[PDB]
Amino acid sequence: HWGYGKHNGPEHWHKDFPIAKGERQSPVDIDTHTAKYDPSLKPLSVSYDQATSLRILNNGHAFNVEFDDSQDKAVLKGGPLDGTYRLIQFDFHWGSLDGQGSEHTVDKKKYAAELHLVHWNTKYGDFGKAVQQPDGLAVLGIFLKVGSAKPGLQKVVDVLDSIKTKGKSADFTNFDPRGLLPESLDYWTYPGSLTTPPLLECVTWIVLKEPISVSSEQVLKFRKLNFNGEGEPEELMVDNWRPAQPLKNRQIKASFK
Ligand SMILES: [Zn+2]
Repeated sequence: HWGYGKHNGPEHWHKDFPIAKGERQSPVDIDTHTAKYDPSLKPLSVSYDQATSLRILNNGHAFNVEFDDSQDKAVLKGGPLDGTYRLIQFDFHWGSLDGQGSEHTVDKKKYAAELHLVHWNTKYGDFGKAVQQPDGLAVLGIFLKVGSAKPGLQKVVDVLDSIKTKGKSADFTNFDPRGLLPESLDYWTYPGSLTTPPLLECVTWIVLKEPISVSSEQVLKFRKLNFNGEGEPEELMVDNWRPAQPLKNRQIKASFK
């Protein structure tokens, strides 16, 4: 099955998922000089006050924090979006070394990691119907750099010891994802895909310009997770990023002058 190694990683994925070589694949390099300010962008609204997390899972690729999305709670709207999109999960991608780890890049610069807050368009009723639609998802992407600690990340870091291997999961309630957001909501936006198989082309990407800082100790704990399941040879969970894909016929729009 797919992964991030030599024989099953991103260069192989097109075999089982031919959309890998599609017209609106993610991530991409954000050329900041080529991105155009768009004054028609409405203000971005991130309303996470009533977010309710359910659990955290190691899926053998990364860890997912999954939210109860049964009520109208944790909504992203505005900016490039029409209508309302509801938070269902967040996930990270990171490196073996601080010099790499992010999926999107900014003028070719790789950040130490990247966080994705995944939301579905409530016009489509649930996540599974939404991913069948070209406007079904909005992913808020946030870069992480190594420096000062992020206090609001520490609850995630501490729970990782309990989900070390593939297939392990834990309850994970009352996690507030507002504690993972930088000060500025300045962003770039473009139409793209999920960055893991099945690579579906359903996503409006909204990538924040301002990174959050996390400490070296916090990201070292991410690197202690395992790809393998319990009782197979230990392969550390690192470098679970897909590299930048061709931009094709797309334009990246900036929300800021
Ligand atoms: Zn992701």
